[PDB]
Amino acid sequence: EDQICIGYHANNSTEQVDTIMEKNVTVTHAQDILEKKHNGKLCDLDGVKPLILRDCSVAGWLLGNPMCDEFINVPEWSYIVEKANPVNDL
Amino acid sequence: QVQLVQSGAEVKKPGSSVKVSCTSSEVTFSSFAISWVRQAPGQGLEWLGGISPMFGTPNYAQKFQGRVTITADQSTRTAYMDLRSLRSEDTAVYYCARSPSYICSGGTCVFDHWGQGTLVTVSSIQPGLTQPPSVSKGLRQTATLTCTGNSNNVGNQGAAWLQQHQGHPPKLLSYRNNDRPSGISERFSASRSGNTASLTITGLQPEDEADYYCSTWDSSLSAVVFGGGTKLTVL
Amino acid sequence: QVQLVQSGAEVKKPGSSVKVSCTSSEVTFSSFAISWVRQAPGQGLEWLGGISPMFGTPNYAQKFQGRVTITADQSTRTAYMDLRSLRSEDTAVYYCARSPSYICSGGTCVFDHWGQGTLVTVSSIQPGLTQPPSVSKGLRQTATLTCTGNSNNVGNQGAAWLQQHQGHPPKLLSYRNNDRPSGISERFSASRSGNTASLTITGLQPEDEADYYCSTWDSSLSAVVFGGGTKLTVL
Amino acid sequence: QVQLVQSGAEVKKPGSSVKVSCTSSEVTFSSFAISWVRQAPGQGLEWLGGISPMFGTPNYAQKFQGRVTITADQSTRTAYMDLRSLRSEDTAVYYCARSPSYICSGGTCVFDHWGQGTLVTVSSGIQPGLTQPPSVSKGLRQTATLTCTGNSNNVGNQGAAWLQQHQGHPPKLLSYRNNDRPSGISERFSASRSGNTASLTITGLQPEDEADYYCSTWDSSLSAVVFGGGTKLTVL
Amino acid sequence: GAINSSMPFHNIHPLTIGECPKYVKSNRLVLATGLRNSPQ
Amino acid sequence: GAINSSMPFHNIHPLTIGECPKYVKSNRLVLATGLRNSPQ
Amino acid sequence: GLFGAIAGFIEGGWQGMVDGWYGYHHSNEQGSGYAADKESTQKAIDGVTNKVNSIIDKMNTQFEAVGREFNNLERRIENLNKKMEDGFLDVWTYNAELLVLMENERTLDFHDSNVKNLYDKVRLQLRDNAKELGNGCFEFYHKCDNECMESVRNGTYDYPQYSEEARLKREEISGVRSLV
Amino acid sequence: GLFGAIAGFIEGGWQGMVDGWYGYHHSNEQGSGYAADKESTQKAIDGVTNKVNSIIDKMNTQFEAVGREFNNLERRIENLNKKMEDGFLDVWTYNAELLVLMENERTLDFHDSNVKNLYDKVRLQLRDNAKELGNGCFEFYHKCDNECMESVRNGTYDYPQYSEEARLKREEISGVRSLV
Amino acid sequence: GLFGAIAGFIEGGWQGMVDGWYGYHHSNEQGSGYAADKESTQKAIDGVTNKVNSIIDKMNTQFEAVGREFNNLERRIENLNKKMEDGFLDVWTYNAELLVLMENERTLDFHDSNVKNLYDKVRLQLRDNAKELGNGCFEFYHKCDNECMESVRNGTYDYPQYSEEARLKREEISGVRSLV
Ligand SMILES: *[C@@H]1O[C@H](CO)[C@@H](O[C@@H]2O[C@H](CO)[C@@H](O)[C@H](O)[C@H]2NC(C)=O)[C@H](O)[C@H]1NC(C)=O
Repeated sequence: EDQICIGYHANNSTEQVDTIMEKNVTVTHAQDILEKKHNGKLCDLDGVKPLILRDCSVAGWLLGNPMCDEFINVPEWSYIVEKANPVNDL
Repeated sequence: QVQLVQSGAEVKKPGSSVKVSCTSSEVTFSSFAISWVRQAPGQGLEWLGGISPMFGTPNYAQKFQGRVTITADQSTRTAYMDLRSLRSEDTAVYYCARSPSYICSGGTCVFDHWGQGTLVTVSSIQPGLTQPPSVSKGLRQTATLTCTGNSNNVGNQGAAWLQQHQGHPPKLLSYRNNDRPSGISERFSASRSGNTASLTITGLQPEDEADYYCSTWDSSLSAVVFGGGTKLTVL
Repeated sequence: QVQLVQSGAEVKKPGSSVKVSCTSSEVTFSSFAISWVRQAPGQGLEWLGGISPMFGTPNYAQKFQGRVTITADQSTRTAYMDLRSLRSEDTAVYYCARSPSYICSGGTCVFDHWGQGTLVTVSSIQPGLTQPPSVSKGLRQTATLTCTGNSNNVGNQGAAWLQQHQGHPPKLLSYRNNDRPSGISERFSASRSGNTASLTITGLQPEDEADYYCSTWDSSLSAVVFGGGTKLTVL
Repeated sequence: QVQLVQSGAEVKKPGSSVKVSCTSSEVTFSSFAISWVRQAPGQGLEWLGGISPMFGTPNYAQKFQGRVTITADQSTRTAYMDLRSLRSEDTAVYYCARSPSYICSGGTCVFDHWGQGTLVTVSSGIQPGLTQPPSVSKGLRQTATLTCTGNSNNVGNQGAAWLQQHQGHPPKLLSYRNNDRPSGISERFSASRSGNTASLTITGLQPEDEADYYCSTWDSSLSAVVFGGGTKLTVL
Repeated sequence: GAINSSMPFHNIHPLTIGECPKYVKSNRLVLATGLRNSPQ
Repeated sequence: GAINSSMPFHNIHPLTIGECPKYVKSNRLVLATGLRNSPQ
Repeated sequence: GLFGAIAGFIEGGWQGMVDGWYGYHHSNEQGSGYAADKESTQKAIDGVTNKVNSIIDKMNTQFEAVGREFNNLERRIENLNKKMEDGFLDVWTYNAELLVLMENERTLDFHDSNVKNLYDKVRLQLRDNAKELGNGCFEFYHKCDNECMESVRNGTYDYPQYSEEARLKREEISGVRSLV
Repeated sequence: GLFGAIAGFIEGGWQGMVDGWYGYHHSNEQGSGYAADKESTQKAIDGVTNKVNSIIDKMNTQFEAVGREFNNLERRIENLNKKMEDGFLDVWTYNAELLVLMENERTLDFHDSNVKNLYDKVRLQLRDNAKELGNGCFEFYHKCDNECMESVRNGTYDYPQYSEEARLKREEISGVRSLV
Repeated sequence: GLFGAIAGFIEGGWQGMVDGWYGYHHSNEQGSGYAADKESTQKAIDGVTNKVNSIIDKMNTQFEAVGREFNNLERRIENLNKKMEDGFLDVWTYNAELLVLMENERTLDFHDSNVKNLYDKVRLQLRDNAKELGNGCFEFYHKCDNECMESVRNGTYDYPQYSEEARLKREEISGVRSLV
């Protein structure tokens, strides 16, 4: 009449995982390890501004293109950001 | 290392509730119970409640049994304290602290990691353990600070000790069984004898002179328990 | 994605014997049971037998006990039918058919994938389930097709449905538990009531008129049985 | 192939000590028990004792019991033999044998590979346990049968393994305890045991076959490896 | 864009710079931690 | 320096020549062979 | 699963148990109710947590990435550059995908022992003081109150203490007394 | 294997059971014979199947190989091109070669479980209404006819129907009765 | 961990069992004493020895890097060369680590069942004839001397030889005599 069971936990959980033998196994508890999101902006790398050359090419900047004036002498940079097909090359 | 990070200093009107939150760097965050512990201007520590992120069962201290609601979110890496029915006795700095235990339901609830604190002000304490408030020993001498308690709390669990310099939030100096964490310098013997436990400091220096709190789980009071405090004064 | 490809359409004198071969697309060939299921011109379906390719052991229908001999080469992933002593009765199109279960010996032996067809002719009928021969309901109405049996088949093992357009081989509308394959639209729901299984087709459309066969394991014959057929007509 | 390489040819005087060594190529040497067997000029094999490298526990023969201490050094794949109060009748060649058995303590312990041989000469100042006949002579291309008899504390119970030994080389293993032959060995060499006597029959006798052959196993009563007398097979 | 994370992996774009999570080409990547949740 | 070894790996230098173990950027590589140890 | 506890004899989980991943339900004259075996739920978590931290620690020395640029008439060394990165990102994707899939299978079959072995501890303590009922569950021959349940739960039950209580019962449900 | 069912206490498999991987054999006053646990061979097949399909689907993110051309004075970037392509075919050969090797170990031990976990299922159903003969095979106190067998087989045996019958036999092997 | 034994119900190993990995300890009228099970240690070594040589064999085709010399204005394929070799040396260093980490888990668990399967072996022989004492150890009913220990040790004990002897003891420490 008096008695004691052993058992395991169960819950309102929807999230499922895979294995070599079982696909979509529902479990009580998961943990993603995959980043999927970004902010769509160019940012600093640790308080150090990049160099967004805008519509110059590197060559446009170094040779001294009269369109590339606002770059005539630049501060230190984290990284450089050339465009796809920069309008102001040679 | 892990870092907790808390919300901006809120000011509030008696009656009107508050919600304050903290968020965790570490990915394995559903494995560690998170607690909320306030410190009203001056005095000493007090544990409101705590949560297991993994399971989301909380438990509270009775003083707040129905007033506060604390919960954690799994997806973002964050926990919340919802202090309803605010009033004047409530003004404090509120720390969120992580216990290495996955649940906060017993001795294993020590506090190895603390947030930087959220001051909550309302606009217009009884310690459960017993420490003298002022031990004062000389440079290069040894101090032994004592927490004393009883079978419900200290006498079954034992205790974790904490250090608190003015300004900074508290750092853990011993786990509940007298092991020291990584950082802690190798001259802080924790110990325990029956219903009283003693953090023994050897070779004092200016650094050491702060406040010291013991803590444990009271099995009768169904909650976390702190001593009053002990200001160490080196001289 | 699987592809069962049967063989050329051999045509023969009486007494002579045939060896048709279904050859499976897929790498896990052994794990799924293959059945052979002739259809004489104009009439419905009849199971000859079927094999567990992995275990070898085969199952025949009382009717073909001594005559047919079916087996399958694992190395080449192809299944074979040696039918013997064939007179003119034995003229038909001969399908091989994939079961989702590993061996063909019970209610779970239903036929989810079918080969393309193998017309054997011979130079010079009896259903096991009850199916109205005709059902005629008007365009965009809803339909209810019925198959009845008894305790040794639909009673215990339950039933599985099949659609067949003129010319094409049949395809599976439902499994024994009436869960629907991916393929099939949601207006083809099937269920069952004791010994009388029923597929309800809702929102009738030009598409839908062809044949429908129910099928089950009958544990009193050790055999797969089919209903007579039933031509649905949209009107 | 695994290599076993042994200490140089040491030359000592009465009463002194020796420490002969032996070093295994195989990285996995921790798991194959190593023995030290000797033979003196113009004689047969005598098991001093052996060690499991994995566990440190050695087994010795009564003969040398308190006066020989063999130990393995896991770290460097090296097994050490040293005996004390060494006198004259210890003038021998000290071979070094591996067994596929992890410990040397029963009929499992049969010797698959041998070291080159460490000679020891005491510069001044044997009785076998198994029965082989000493000589058997058989004509070219025939069939030879070599026998090994024992009692029941050995062959009867543990089984019995055979060995070949050419004048000058160490001995290759011909059969395992359990009749099975190892890699190099031609189907010409068939081992077998019936009851308390073990017989190795060799078909198609060729000039190479001519050497001395030893059988061996464990004796329950002596807690020791036991070799037979050796039997020199000739052919022309 | 700038990526934010503690996660071991990301799938935004292969050519990163800085101390980043590690590019993989997957759409979904979840570890199990709990029990099979087949209740009752 | 030359290496005289039967271990399957090393961590001296990537540009070996000869019949070698195979370079690995690691500094410790130890299999278990035995059981979990203890005092009783 | 492999060990045959979860989705095995212990058919389904209890929703009523919230405090932890594994535990005991009981019933007696006073009590009835759940109670999680935290200490071993705790040991399990220490594992699964270390597992995540092991994988992060293996994935900081992946193949790194920084950028390079190519002339129009060097098109085929451009290619070689591309086959390369696209070789390496084919390979770390497989390693990620497969590691997760494998370590997922092991993690699930880990929980399946945690539960079996908990059941076996209760068992070995209680011997013939209790009737193994077979659906994950024991019923006692001797009545065993809330204070005795903890003792089973915290793993310090005391066989000799209830022996003659229990074996009076065993002795009589054997109807051996029915002979007088 | 790890679970000790195959090549264990069950001392070899039965040739005579042709129709499935795991199962029962029995003897009663009625008869004798073999019966495959089709059910649980099917859960096996379905898992070993997902396994081979799991592999395949992972192996089409394999490094795609196309070829390039180099003259007589680009010799050394021709080498770089080869040291790469060999390099990878080693990385993927090792990967196929080991993944087969590791899922071979697992499969065989998976079977070794399925069996143990079948033995134990029966054992919990019949409890002390049978003897653990301890060679894989149970033997009943109460007589167990062919209908009874199906019950144990399909897993709906019921203890209480046969207890009295059983604890007359249990009662009397113990020669308690032998005090007349 | 997984299987229940090592660091489980058999609390702690023995330092006295020097000759082998698993084994027996007995206690009777004649003596007390330890005795390693060689048979099943020797089988475990076979399997570990094979594991060690398994790896060794699997990395003889592993990526070998012979160097290339590079120019001043070839800087950006010099780099491509450096990215590649650093690439492969990361991929194989990962592999070699992860394989060990994985094989170590498997190996420690291999012992864990080894022990348990031994115990269950002893258990299935000695049935009713002995008490499962619940800490790795059995006490017999019938009093069993050295020659009879061996049989259990070498798995050829004989139940129906000590039956009466034992079940005279069961018959009495069941208090069944006490009614006359
Ligand atoms: C496993 O569950 C997933 C859950 O997403 C199923 O994914 C389906 O994927 C297709 C895209 O090809 C979607 O159109 C469906 O909506 C998804 N289904 C559902 C219900 O979410 C997937 O099919 C499931 N089965 C397997 C074996 O992958």
